[PDB]
Amino acid sequence: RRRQLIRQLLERDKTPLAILFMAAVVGTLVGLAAVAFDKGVAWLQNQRMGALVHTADNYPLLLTVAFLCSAVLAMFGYFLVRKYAPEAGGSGIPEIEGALEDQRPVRWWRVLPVKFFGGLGTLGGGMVLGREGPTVQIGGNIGRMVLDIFRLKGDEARHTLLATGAAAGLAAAFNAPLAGILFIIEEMRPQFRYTLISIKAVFIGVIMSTIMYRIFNHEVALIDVGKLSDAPLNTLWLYLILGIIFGIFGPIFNKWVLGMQDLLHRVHGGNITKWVLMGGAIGGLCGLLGFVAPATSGGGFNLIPIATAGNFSMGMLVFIFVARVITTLLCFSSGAPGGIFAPMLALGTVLGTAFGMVAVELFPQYHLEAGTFAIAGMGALLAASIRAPLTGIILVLEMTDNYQLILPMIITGLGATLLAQFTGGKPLYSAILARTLAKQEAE
Amino acid sequence: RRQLIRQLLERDKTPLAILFMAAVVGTLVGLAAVAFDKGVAWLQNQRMGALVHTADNYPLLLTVAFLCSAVLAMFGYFLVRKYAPEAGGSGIPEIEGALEDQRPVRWWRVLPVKFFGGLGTLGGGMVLGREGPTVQIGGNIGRMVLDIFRLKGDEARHTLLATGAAAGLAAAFNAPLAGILFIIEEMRPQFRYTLISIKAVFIGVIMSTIMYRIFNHEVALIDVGKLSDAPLNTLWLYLILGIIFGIFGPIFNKWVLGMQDLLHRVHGGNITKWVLMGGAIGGLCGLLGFVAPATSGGGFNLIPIATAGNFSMGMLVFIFVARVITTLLCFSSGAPGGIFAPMLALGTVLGTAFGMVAVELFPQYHLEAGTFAIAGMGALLAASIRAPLTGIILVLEMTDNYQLILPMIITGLGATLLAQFTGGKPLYSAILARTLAKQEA
Repeated sequence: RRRQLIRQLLERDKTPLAILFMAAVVGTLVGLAAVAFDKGVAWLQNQRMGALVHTADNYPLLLTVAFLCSAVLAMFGYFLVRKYAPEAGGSGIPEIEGALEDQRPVRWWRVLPVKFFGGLGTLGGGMVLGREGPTVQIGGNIGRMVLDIFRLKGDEARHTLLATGAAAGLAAAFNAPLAGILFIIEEMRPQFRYTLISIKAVFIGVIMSTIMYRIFNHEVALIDVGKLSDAPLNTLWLYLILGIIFGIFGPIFNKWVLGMQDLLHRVHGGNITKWVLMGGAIGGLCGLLGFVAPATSGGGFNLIPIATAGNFSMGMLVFIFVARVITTLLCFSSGAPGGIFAPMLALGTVLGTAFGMVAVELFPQYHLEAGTFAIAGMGALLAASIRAPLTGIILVLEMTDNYQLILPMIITGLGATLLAQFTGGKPLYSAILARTLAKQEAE
Repeated sequence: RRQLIRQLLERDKTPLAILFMAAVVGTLVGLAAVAFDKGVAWLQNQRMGALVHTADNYPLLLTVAFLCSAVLAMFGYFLVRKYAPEAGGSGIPEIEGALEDQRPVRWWRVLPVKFFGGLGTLGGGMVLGREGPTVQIGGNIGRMVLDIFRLKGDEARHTLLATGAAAGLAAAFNAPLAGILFIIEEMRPQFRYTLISIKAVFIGVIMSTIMYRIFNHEVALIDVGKLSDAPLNTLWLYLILGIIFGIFGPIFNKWVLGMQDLLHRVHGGNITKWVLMGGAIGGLCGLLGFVAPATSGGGFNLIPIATAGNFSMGMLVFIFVARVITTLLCFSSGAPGGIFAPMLALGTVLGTAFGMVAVELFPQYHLEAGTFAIAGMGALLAASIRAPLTGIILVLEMTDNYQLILPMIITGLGATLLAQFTGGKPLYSAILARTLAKQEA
């Protein structure tokens, strides 16, 4: 096979011009789509805010229209999914992951409006879910859409355009282009065999998508954390210890989301009415908690700078962590459309800060800043539960811009993945696609 | 399908034996990289002090400059030709071949040959990079412990050989991310499936970097400061720059390939004609490394100076031309040493050139030429080696100007696109092919 290789080597990186151009098209659309979605969620959270002021005196009445507004919006989200596109519930990343293995269908004519408006409700209602869930699955379907429209033929085009769509979706959700491309080549793409996903083309989509986001969302970062302090060599062992903590909690959190999928499935049994009602109950709880304790509900991007800056007490940190574990599980294991990335960044930050605080008092000779352990533990739950550390690290790096902490971020993130494996944990996205694939045969 | 459902549930369960050994490989590749780095620095230092010993007789001083680097070069070419011919040139294509199981990893030979052979060419101040030695060494270090502990399996052989190459790039630039990204974008078997545990490559890259940090902290290879931001209406200039790199990339690619040929006629394959030609080239660098140091050496020294715009346009053009010459002469001669570093310097200079023109044509954009230098810095890496995602993350890790990520990506991709469309080829893959085809003919 030496003679095949010599031929192959000389023919390396010559992606078909038709694929490159369409990748630029997919990226732009996924970009505009993600911006539109982001503008929609913001508007709804804003109306709900304005409604609570309309009745800002009668506290029991105000606690109600908080609930109902998010309850109604939640129900509308669960319903759009159950009735028109059941595959558009939950994260959406496992579904696009399956579509790359050619084992799941990309029904773009249905999921595009279902996910966009269904997620618009769950997110707009202030449930503990992330934007990447919608944007990635939408992005993947946008990729499939132009494939069918322009009738491009081949596995390369199908696999590529479906990949650049998912990548341009994650990148436009975080303003993180590198994390988007890195997600495709570490987690998304077919993991157990070869594939023809042109990386150069995945880039072009991610660029155009990011450029679209930059045109409509510039000047205001999702997470501003400032330039933190550096990390001395003799302080590194503290980050490994932190990673080991995430490493044994990761798999545990993984079981809970899986098990809570089951327990919540008994409440409705599969019935479209019991489910939608259960959704509004959960959704209504979040919009309520999003007024009496806003750190326990919502995406989580708001309490990240606050936690890093050490403006929370240890009592508040413990409270927020427990309360968010609950509302994260309740929201993601319910089947509502929405990703789990963003609330796992928040969970990781809080826990990291908690470790950072104890680290500060036990070791004043290290001159520690608890905000360094928050950034280190920020993409750690992504590492111990999702088991894609290289993506989670570059994601955090792209959002916090604290490169002088790259070693603690890596050391913690890897201690997470090591202990997640060694304690019998499984990739949450892959352990879901298997649960979905195996039930498609169980029945 | 039921196979997939089985595979999914068994995803990321890298054997603990492979993980532990990866930590060992990285540590060794780390220390080895550190020691190599300390060696090269020492020799460049001695030559410096010897020029002071005779800092009056200008003709005499121009000589002991030549000779010191000339002799050191000769010792380098000889160590390669006599004991490990595969340890000449970059060394990256060689490890790349090893991953395809199409080249042998003779670690018992290459380790001392490359370490000391590179110690001469680099220490002589030739236009070569540290990653050549460190990556190839790192791969063989990885192969070494595989053999020593007698680990069995393709996974172990493929992984340990990869973590070693990654941990060698990482310990050469203090760039852990670019190290891991290099394996999964360029190094690993590109046309079929493989069993390279990414988690294990990480562990090696960490421990290697940690070793580098223990002996080289507080002083960055490239300090450039925090540059200005890049407005949205300024992005088209970066695509234009990438287009320029995109057409020069393939051209430079032909020249390095062609100069390999022409320099092979001078010695014909003879070990003596070669080594003597080596000291001629190597002696030129140590000479040029005194009368115009910007035209010789790795290049990391003129990078901050160029970005800060402390060069004139006249000097910039000179430096670019004079470095195209001394880069080809050094890498196409077969001397041990990587071509990454001198391509970063080539990309920086061309970028600053484009930046300066941009500044005067567009005062309404309020431009800083140092932004185009950082954009163009990993552009030659993109248009010639054709690994843009690694080149971008490499520059990012070394310059720490993340607020320029869009220009860096737009330029880097405008390089790879035009490199393809103008019939260019991956220089590292266009070499492994040249080497594999002379093997079956």
